[PDB]
Amino acid sequence: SMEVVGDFEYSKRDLVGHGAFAVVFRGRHRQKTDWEVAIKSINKKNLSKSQILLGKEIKILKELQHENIVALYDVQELPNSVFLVMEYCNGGDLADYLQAKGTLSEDTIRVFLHQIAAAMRILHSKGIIHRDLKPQNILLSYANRRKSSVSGIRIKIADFGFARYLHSNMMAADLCGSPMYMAPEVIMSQHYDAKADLWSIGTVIYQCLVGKPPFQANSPQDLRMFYEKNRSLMPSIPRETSPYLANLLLGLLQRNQKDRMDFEAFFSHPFLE
Amino acid sequence: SMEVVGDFEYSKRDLVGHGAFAVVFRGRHRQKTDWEVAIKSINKKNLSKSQILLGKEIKILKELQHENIVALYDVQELPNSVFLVMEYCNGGDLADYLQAKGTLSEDTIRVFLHQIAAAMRILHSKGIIHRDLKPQNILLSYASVSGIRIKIADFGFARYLHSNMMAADLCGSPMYMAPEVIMSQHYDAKADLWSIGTVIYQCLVGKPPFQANSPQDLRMFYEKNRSLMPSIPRETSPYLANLLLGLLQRNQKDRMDFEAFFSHPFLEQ
Ligand SMILES: CN1CCc2cc(Nc3ncc(C4CC4)c(NCCCNC(=O)C4CCC4)n3)ccc2C1
Ligand SMILES: CN1CCc2cc(Nc3ncc(C4CC4)c(NCCCNC(=O)C4CCC4)n3)ccc2C1
Ligand code: NA
Repeated sequence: SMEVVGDFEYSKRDLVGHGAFAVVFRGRHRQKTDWEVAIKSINKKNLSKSQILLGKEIKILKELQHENIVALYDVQELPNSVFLVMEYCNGGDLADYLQAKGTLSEDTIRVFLHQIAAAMRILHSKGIIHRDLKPQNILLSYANRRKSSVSGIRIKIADFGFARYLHSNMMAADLCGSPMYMAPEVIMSQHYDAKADLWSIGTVIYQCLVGKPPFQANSPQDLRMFYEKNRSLMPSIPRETSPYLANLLLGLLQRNQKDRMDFEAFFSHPFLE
Repeated sequence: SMEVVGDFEYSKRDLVGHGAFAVVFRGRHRQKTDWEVAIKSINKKNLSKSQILLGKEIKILKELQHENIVALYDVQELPNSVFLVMEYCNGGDLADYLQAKGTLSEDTIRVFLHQIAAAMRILHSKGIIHRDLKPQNILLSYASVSGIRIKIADFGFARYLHSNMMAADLCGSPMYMAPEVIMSQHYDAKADLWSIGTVIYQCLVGKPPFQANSPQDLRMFYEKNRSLMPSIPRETSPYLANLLLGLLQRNQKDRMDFEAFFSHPFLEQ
């Protein structure tokens, strides 16, 4: 028995991901049954009862068409739910890949990072920050399942439910009428978390190289305590790390935004050249 | 004649406010026609096509029961729309009051500000920042200053300070999130204190402390000037001057705290 979602369907057995307000299944087109898709169901009702915002995943994915970002094929709205029918990544996530491979060569890291960079370029041009990049939403796709070496891997960024537009506060002000009462830091907020994704990518590269994240703690509150109590974070970089990768990690893993590497510097960095 | 919304109704002619994706009408209960309500329609379809986020006005107003925050009586959800049926403020907004009065005495400012502070106290307890406080959404309900109750409205731009931190907790891995995302609670935490600063200033002086041609011009101004001195009349009392200077600090870190605001000697008088 299959659940039908417009022109698509899925089995409840083929769960590939979940979060607090969403589940994602492998499915397929009902007629072209070789066309595999990912079907995400978002619980709008539960979300409406929570402090966590609904977000703009549909608009953001609709606006992006890029080979390193999951495509959106269709949307079905219900009163309490919304379904997004998206590109299926047949290789799973980067966490699964690390589980199998342990740590990756620098050359593999470079190949992946080039694709991540290409995605970050389109996000940057559109003023979109993802804000939740991690191994679990950096996905692997094999266009030909026979060519399953590193060169056969295409990387695709997914799960944009936490993503935001940098210009949204300035757009709100334009629409509100008089902005003369709004706090300066609200008017100027574009310039605060603009480099959040660069830190994340830092932590992911680190984990690829070393086999754990650069900074671990018991719980989320404990890690928050750590970042708060240590204002100059030094990542522990293995001494055998190449000069350029060491340099790239040090520039990405700056606790303070203002010290962190710029996007133009990231995209130009010699590790990537 | 009348649009029906559950147990209530309104005429499209009785508009009392509007914004980018919302309109508000004066309405009434269909049986108890002397019970006036404010009925808001939010265009969710248009909103979905914009960069501007669906907020949490329903949740916030549902969860609050406080005399200085507009009550929510009902919600009617449609595919493209939602109606909120809320408390009606028969006095209009603070801007309308300033239109009649010109400027307010310090004593009147203090009476209003006590009530605004009481609203800000409950928002602060719950980790809510309104982010768009202004004379147009600080409302008056009459049943003189002693008769006047202040109510805060329009929470469509409001945010929960802890929501990023809560997302991280519900991840299980907050491990890849940027420090400034994890700790963003400490960034716009005092947005409402600035806003209240500008409102008090306008009450006292009769204009906002800082005017620009356009929103982008005001953004340019705040960017270009790293400190900002409001022009305070010399006859302003020492405590009110102090309150204004401490609220109208361009930089969050220098701005007066909530505890200092709620305990401020201007209010203790
Ligand atoms: C054990 N491994 C877990 C990850 C995974 C993902 C996939 N293929 C996949 N393809 C596409 C997508 C969606 C974005 C378009 C996808 N989504 C699940 C993984 C990414 N996380 C999320 O989407 C969040 C879960 C609530 C949103 N997953 C295939 C196998 C496996 C198995
Ligand atoms: C010139 N006029 C100014 C506005 C006004 C409001 C009211 N009484 C009133 N009572 C309650 C409410 C709140 C619960 C919905 C209300 N709302 C309009 C004023 C506040 N702005 C908004 O709510 C935004 C407009 C898009 C949301 N307005 C009465 C007369 C007048 C006179
Ligand atoms: Na309530």
